[PDB]
Amino acid sequence: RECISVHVGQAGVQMGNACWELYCLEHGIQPDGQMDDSFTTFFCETGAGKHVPRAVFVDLEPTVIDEIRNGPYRQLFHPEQLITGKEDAANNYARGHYTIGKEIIDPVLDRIRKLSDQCTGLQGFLVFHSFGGGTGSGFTSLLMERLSVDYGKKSKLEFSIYPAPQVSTAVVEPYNSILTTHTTLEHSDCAFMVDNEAIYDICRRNLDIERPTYTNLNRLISQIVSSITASLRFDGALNVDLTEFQTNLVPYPRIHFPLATYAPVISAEKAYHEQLSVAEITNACFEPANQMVKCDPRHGKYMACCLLYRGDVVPKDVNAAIAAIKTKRSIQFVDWCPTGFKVGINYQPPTVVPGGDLAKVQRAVCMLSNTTAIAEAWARLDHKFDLMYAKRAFVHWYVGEGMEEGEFSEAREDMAALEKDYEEVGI
Amino acid sequence: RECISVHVGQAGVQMGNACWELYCLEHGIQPDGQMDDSFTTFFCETGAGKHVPRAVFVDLEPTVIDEIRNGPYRQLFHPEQLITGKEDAANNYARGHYTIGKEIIDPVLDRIRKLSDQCTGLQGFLVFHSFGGGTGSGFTSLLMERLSVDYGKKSKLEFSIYPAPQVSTAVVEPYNSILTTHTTLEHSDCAFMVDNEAIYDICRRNLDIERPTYTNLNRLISQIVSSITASLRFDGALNVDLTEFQTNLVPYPRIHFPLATYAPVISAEKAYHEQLSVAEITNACFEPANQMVKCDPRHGKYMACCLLYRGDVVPKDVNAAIAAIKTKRSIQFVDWCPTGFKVGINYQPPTVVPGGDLAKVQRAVCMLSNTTAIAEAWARLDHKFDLMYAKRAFVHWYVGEGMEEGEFSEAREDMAALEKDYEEVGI
Amino acid sequence: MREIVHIQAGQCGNQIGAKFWEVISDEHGIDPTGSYHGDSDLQLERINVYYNEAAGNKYVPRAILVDLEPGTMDSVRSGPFGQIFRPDNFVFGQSGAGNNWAKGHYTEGAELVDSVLDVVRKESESCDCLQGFQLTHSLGGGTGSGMGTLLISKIREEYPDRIMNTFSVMPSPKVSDTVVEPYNATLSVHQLVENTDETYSIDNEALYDICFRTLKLTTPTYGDLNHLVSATMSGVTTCLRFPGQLNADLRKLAVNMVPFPRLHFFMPGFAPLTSRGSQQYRALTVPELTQQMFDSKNMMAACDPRHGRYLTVAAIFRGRMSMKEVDEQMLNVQNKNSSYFVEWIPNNVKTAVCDIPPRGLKMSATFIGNSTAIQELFKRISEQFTAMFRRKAFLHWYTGEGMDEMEFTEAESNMNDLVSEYQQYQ
Amino acid sequence: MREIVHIQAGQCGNQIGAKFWEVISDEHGIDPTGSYHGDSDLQLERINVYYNEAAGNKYVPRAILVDLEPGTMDSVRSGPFGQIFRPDNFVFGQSGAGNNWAKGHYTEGAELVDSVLDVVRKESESCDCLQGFQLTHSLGGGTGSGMGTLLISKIREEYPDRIMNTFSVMPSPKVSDTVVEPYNATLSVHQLVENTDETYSIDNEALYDICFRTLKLTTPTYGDLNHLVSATMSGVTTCLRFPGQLNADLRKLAVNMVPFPRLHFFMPGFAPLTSRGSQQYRALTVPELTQQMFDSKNMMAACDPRHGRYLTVAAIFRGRMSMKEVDEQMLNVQNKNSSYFVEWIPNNVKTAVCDIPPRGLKMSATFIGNSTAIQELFKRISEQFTAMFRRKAFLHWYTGEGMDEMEFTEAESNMNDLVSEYQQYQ
Ligand SMILES: Nc1nc2c(ncn2[C@@H]2O[C@H](COP(=O)(O)CP(=O)(O)OP(=O)(O)O)[C@@H](O)[C@H]2O)c(=O)[nH]1
Ligand SMILES: Nc1nc2c(ncn2[C@@H]2O[C@H](COP(=O)(O)CP(=O)(O)OP(=O)(O)O)[C@@H](O)[C@H]2O)c(=O)[nH]1
Ligand SMILES: Nc1nc2c(ncn2[C@@H]2O[C@H](COP(=O)(O)OP(=O)(O)OP(=O)(O)O)[C@@H](O)[C@H]2O)c(=O)[nH]1
Ligand SMILES: Nc1nc2c(ncn2[C@@H]2O[C@H](COP(=O)(O)OP(=O)(O)OP(=O)(O)O)[C@@H](O)[C@H]2O)c(=O)[nH]1
Repeated sequence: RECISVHVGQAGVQMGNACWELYCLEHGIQPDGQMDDSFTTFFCETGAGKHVPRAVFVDLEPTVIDEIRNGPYRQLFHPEQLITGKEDAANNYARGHYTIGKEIIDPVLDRIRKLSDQCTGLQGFLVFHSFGGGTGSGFTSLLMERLSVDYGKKSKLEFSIYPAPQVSTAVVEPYNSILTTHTTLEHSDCAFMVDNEAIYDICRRNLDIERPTYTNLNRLISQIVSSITASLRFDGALNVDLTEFQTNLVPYPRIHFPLATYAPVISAEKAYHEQLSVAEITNACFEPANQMVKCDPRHGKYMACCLLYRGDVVPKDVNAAIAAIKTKRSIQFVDWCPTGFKVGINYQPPTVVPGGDLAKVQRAVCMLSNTTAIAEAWARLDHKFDLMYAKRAFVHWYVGEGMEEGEFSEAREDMAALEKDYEEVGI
Repeated sequence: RECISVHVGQAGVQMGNACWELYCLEHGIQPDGQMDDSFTTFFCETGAGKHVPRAVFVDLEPTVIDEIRNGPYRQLFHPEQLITGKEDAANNYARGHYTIGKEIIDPVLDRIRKLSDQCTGLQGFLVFHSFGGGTGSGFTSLLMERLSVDYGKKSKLEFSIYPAPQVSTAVVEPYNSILTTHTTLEHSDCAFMVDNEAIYDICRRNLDIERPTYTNLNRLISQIVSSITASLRFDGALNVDLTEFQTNLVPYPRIHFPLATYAPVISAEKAYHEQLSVAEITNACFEPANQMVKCDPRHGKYMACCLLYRGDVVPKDVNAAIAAIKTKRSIQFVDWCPTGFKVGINYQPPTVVPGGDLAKVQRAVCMLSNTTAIAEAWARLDHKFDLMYAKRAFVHWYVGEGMEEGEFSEAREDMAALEKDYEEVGI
Repeated sequence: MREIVHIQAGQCGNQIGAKFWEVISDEHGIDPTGSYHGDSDLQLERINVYYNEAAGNKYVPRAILVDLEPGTMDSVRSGPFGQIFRPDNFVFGQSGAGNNWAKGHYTEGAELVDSVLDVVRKESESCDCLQGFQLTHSLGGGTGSGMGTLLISKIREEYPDRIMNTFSVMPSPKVSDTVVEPYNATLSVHQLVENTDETYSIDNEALYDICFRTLKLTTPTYGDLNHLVSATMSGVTTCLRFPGQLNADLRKLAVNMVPFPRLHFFMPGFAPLTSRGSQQYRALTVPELTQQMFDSKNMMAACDPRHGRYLTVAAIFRGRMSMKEVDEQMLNVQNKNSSYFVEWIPNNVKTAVCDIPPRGLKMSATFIGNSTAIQELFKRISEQFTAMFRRKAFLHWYTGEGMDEMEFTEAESNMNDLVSEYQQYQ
Repeated sequence: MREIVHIQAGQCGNQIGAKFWEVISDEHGIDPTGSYHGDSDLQLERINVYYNEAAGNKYVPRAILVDLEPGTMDSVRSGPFGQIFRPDNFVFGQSGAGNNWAKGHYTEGAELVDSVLDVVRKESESCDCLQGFQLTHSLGGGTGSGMGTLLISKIREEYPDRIMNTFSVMPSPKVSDTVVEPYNATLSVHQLVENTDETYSIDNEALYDICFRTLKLTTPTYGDLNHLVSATMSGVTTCLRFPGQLNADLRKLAVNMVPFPRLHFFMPGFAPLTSRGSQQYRALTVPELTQQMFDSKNMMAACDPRHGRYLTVAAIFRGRMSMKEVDEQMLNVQNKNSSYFVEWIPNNVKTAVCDIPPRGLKMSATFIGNSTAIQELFKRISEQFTAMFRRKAFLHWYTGEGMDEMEFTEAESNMNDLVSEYQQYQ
């Protein structure tokens, strides 16, 4: 039971340093790099009294990579794993793929081989990135293609930070997202998405943080990515492996776009005043504004939902709780999968970072769900793409890298097929 | 909960410097510009241990504006807020509106926008001015028109110093008052008025000051304007907001001219000998000679009166006191609004200036009331206007600015409509 | 087990609602922080009926404070028992209404009702079996009259079968604390007459008259008046909070006091009311409490019961006492004063007693009265409404929010209707 | 690691270029001699991106000063940070051009370009991997317009793939410091429109307008104006010089702001701009900086943005700050003022922030704006060009060097072309 990870772009390593510090404090790993089976799935054993993670941080720009080299978590990670480039992607799907991508993928390809050859219980891969920029679109789409022909059968769990309807950090992100999704449609077994304004709304109304930063955004995100793999680390009464997320959530080989939401998210003072039990968190996780994406689930229908709890939670109240969710007529499930409920449990509770914004909780849940609610989101991203594509705006840079106007039409009609697939399947 | 203020003309800033020194000493604000929620509604919080008022002093003539720049309260106010012009109005409604007004309103318009955009609890606006001169007539009538089309829904509390029947500082003030009131009739939500000889009579018989100045006149006026907003600053057993003065006092959308009176007004030596309670002040505030306008309330009828107390005053005696006022047959309430009583309370008592003419009092009240008593005042101002208008006196200056004799007739017939509206509504 | 969810509206409803949680916290032995420090085990037996259990043996009230202005929550949160309430329940707006029913019902209310309906939905799902809701507001002003009357209609749409209790304080002619009071009172009663199944007519004028005659308070404040009305809200929900020889839930008293669907406006009272300087010179057995309950100068309403006839009466009791003295005293009050009681009902008194009285008193009771003398307070506000409405005075503010002039006349058609109902049965 | 080689041309380009090395020397903690005396270790982390290491812990800037006159180097060498520059890089001629584009481009330029191309070739070989070049000149005069525009074409031939940044100050109609300014401006833009991939339209008129309104400077000199434009050059190259939560290299802002190959003339700005006598009475958090950034009287160009529509905007930030307040503020400026932003792009704002702000300020940002309102400054110089060109005035000096009359018309054909491009997308 092992799994390799990879981080790409500014979005990748920024949460990678924030997630791995949460991983190390759970297993009693000090930041200096040392203190039986729970840590073997992420951390190796380097001879005697020393460990190293089973992951790599790759990014073309060297400012973030060297920050880890000069950061506090220096001795924990490997020096050679901190891979760095020499030329930036600059919001270009092509520049991080063809010109600059080719002269750096070869150190990246062979490293995953030797990193897997020493391993024996490799379940799959999970990549953290963001299609809202340049590095997370081109280079991420290239590495998954080259290992898919090599491995193929192993799973791939993508984690992208998508743009909001109206809030946006960049301006060319429709071109970056529409191009990279053309390759992601066929090789990605599953891809959990998160919106940038939605996570701000989580800490605004619930955690009452009026002025957070991206560091705080990565803490609760680290709870999500650590909770989905928490069953593999510690013992649980109903164990769920990494391949459970592939069969139980992907109804069709092209429709592989779940959602994500987490609860409870309570402040320190509110934690003592607010009760924590399975009932309120179950009603809170299905709440639409509590989701990590600005899409109305009432407009669509849930194909399937994968529940996974943590902490001391008996299997009685979790079954009685979802039985009440089945009786709620405000939501609506699709007729193609009525029994779309998958519940899991892990005895090890949610951890807490020293000085972190999240408060201690005796139990939590991480709810993943597929639906046609993002069908309008893909229609929204495609609609704004037609405005700039009609004017042929921002095209001279992509063709200035080596591409042409041909595949721009291939990405448009591919989304057109994807849009109607959500409409016809949701009947 | 915030509110922006603006001062216009010689009358405006002369009381503005006198009122804001009363505001700062209540909240422990030293004049140098520094010492949790009580001061947020007038004073901001600039970084760390520094505040600035939410107000602006605008005036065309630079003699009064630069006196604040060279005055003792220099470090308290913003240097940029002290707006100044280059050419005087000279008792001309037109000169401060069309020729000189247009080249100065544009710095004034955009300043209120950014001053409101940074704010979030903006209740409304209140302007201090005087139609008895030139600057307070034209420029004040212009700025209220330009923000009314922008905002509109927010309240507007005007504070003008009208002339007396026989005492008068100027000679052209009927033309100045009759022209600016044509614009005030449609856009002003409420306008409290004060007479210049009446306030002299307040300090003559009660405060026994035989030789006061305009500085002393602004102190007791500062108690009036500070007491109406005192409920918003400090806590009170029955809170009243700024919009209470719009709904409870304006019976019709054109009749928006209340009165104002304040009590107790006792000297230092008389304060120790004269008992202070709710009974004597309630009988004193409705006393006709104790009003701030030379208009007999016995001739008219009270449409509605808004009581608002301060200091340690229980709500029993205030209800028993007004019950005795209802039994008094010397006064006469109109049948269109019998229950025209609105009482309020604030725990924080009336303050006292060091060395000021007003003495310390444990309780006070600020009584605002509408009535048809000023119907003869508008008839008096209109009657004297007909004497000079018949001879076409002082007309060559107004038409010498750009206007004509046309709107002079529009202002006359507007008062003719306003006069009969008070007569028919008072039946 | 018949959980009741509290709800507040307006400044007064938050004040008396705050005092309601304070007085019941003392008899239950609840700390201001939230922990338990009582003595009797029965206090935890029915603590869930209003409060929610929490970790560390802490109990949090199931209250929702709603006020369009933010300053009211600052005063309640900074009170003696301000910290015990949940921080998330403090929902509120920014720009107040300023005594305008149209603002709190149409424009300023529509933006906030979406934020409170999901909160009470969360609280209603937390309890095992909800009985009903009880609300505190005031007919005067715009917040309590506008926000309260609006969500009462929405709660009826969401919970049409549950009990809908309301503690609504009405204006008075002599004590007039608002110029626009009869319009707000006339517009509010159109919703209270049809939606809610129970209503308690409280008067501010009588709350001053009651303090002079028996309490002898020289300097009464609003907090002293809140003590009288807060104790009345505790008496109505005693039998489900502590055991008793004869239980009377909120539904058990509603069926007896509401003989018709629209006739549900009660008239409250409380006893023993006695000053501290004359406590030694009075007894505390049952007959002195009975004559004090039915006395005209005991209730907190300005209605003259001698000018009419009681439809039905309910006198909830508290504390260990003898049943013969209780039952026999209620016989003579209706027999000796048969003229002041309707002959078309054989018995106008509803009896019920509890074993656990309030702290500091050994025998006490709370009065609930539906009488035909309530109409005299409704016609005078109707006369003040019709006097101001006939010239269309103080209506231009209400039409700015999009309110129609006929809706004032539709409320006027309801105003003269309810007073005529009590005249039918007189 | 993406080294940038500095290059200067003209008198103004050497002055603002000299100020550029001065202001960044303070935040990096570089002495005037060349040694390090800073405090933070991150200053040495990316010191090589503009400077070259040397013995004794000395750092020499990677600058090349080019000016046809010798007196310009004497003033720069005798400055506060004049000795830190390399003496070998001080290449220069003897006989000035005297405001003649033909001299510095054909006759006096041909003899010096061989002496500068080998120097910058040596500097390009010293770094590990160069990103691009940034140049400072002025459209007026002959040196900065002639020498700068010439080697821009040669550097494009030698480095066609690298980024070619340019900070070019243009003339203005009211402030005219040269009689032959529109001819030099018309001839210079023919090279800037085709060769370089980025361009910053700076105006001297707005640099006088910006200092009166917010700085309140009573006696502003050129050194004060250089402080504003030098700070803008530091903001664009912040994320590669110090780490940040969201990095934006010179290429990362170019791809977002240059939607078409010829549309690359930006419009710079800087904030916070506040006088010393009013620093205490102003805040420094994010919302006051946002409204000041998009203010019309904040940028150092004379263009009215209200008379047009922004193509794209980029606001690089500096210093630790919250991301919610940053992201939410950029939503309302484009939503509340959607008329002044093109509808055929969904989002016209590019965001980026750094953690290491300038010394003396805790939060700051630099504005980069491409808008259709830039054409109003291009047609007026074109009108001054066409007004003077139609009578063939002031051309006999240019034809003496062998310049053809049709090249002025070829430049005129480009002049009305670029203004028509912005008119297309308006
Ligand atoms: N017995 C008590 N009566 C009170 C108290 N406070 C106010 N009142 C009475 O209730 C009347 C109106 O109730 P409110 O004070 O709540 C006015 P409300 O908050 O609903 O509207 P706004 O304050 O304008 O937003 C008021 O005029 C008083 O007669 C109190 O603390 N105790
Ligand atoms: N903001 C600043 N602008 C300057 C400064 N010096 C000059 N200028 C402006 O730039 C205009 C032209 O730039 P230059 O002074 O460099 C003329 P140049 O040296 O390129 O040619 P020659 O001196 O004739 O060899 C000039 O007319 C000024 O308006 C300065 O120090 N700061
Ligand atoms: N929620 C969240 N989003 C982030 C975070 N860091 C980066 N992002 C997003 O990532 C997007 C761009 O991703 P990248 O491709 O990695 O950007 P980059 O690496 O700087 O690419 P270059 O500009 O070419 O250097 C931005 O638009 C951000 O919204 C983070 O910490 N939290
Ligand atoms: N009660 C009172 N009235 C004042 C005071 N100061 C000025 N006034 C009145 O204001 C009137 C004129 O107002 P303004 O328009 O401001 O006069 P101005 O600004 O000097 O106008 P110009 O003569 O054109 O400069 C005078 O007739 C005074 O009676 C004051 O301090 N107290």
